[PDB]
Amino acid sequence: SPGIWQLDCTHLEGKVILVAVHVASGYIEAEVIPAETGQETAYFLLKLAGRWPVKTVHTDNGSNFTSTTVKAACWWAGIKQMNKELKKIIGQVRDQAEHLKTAVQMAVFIHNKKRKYSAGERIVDIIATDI
Amino acid sequence: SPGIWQLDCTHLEGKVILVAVHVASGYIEAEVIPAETGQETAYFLLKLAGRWPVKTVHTDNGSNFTSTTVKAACWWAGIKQMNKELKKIIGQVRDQAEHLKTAVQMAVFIHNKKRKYSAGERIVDIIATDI
Ligand SMILES: Cc1ccc(C2CC2)c(-c2ccc3c(c2)CCCO3)c1[C@H](OC(C)(C)C)C(=O)O
Ligand SMILES: Cc1ccc(C2CC2)c(-c2ccc3c(c2)CCCO3)c1[C@H](OC(C)(C)C)C(=O)O
Ligand SMILES: [Mg+2]
Ligand SMILES: [Mg+2]
Repeated sequence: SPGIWQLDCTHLEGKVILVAVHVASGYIEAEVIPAETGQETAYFLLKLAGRWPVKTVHTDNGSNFTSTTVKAACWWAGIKQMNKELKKIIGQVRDQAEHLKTAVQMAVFIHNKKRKYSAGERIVDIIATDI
Repeated sequence: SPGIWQLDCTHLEGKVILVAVHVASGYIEAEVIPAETGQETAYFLLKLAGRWPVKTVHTDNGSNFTSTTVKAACWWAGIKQMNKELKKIIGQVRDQAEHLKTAVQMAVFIHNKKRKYSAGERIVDIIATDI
């Protein structure tokens, strides 16, 4: 279903990478955050929900979503309730950039543009077809 | 044309808001940054280019794009070279959030979802039709 996203954090070089996957397409958005806090998750959810029609979010660590701030973001935005493949690409490009966050965005770019159509093409088509 | 984006910064409460507009659709993405630096622009461009097929970027301040770092981001990602309407929405929601960045993302959400189809629906349809 086109409104379903998966959200998890993974750890690399002492930092935290927030990873959202549009399950139907494999399309990813990621951000490096200082550490795993409800406030960072909430803010990320608000950002994500303004870009895509986010209906439901799943996670592999349900305690991620217990904070008052996360609950508020989901309430306002109308939301109801690959780490290895992305880490692979990050490793392939890591030497080309100083900052981990730079390498993360290169890896998201490479993943979303890779033809199996690409994840970036699939999400756009899935969402348009739903309209 | 579906690959064209506009990128500018605007100022509010002593902070800097980076605003990207998909010109064909009116769809917006925004981020609050500390101040206007080439590095922040470069990083934003890398993020944007992994989400959408960004072909060309325009700006109203051409000196925005002179830094070595911006040029590198455009090179790697294959890129070649409303402030009032968004400030209006930010003012309408500003009291509901502590942080300006939170109010900015609420305003992006409201803008992209507003039916004139919405900007969010238009960009997804324009991009899918181009495929
Ligand atoms: C810190 C820094 C300094 C200089 C550059 C470019 C040669 C000028 C880049 C950079 C700029 C763009 C770029 C890549 C690297 C690698 C390929 C993708 O595009 C970065 C970069 O940090 C940001 C925050 C992005 C400026 C990094 O972490 O090394
Ligand atoms: C700093 C802070 C504290 C508490 C909350 C929620 C009641 C718990 C929110 C919040 C959380 C979600 C939310 C809105 C506000 C307003 C409507 C949209 O959704 C924020 C918030 O900061 C972030 C970084 C987002 C946590 C802010 O700037 O006030
Ligand atoms: Mg997690
Ligand atoms: Mg500007």
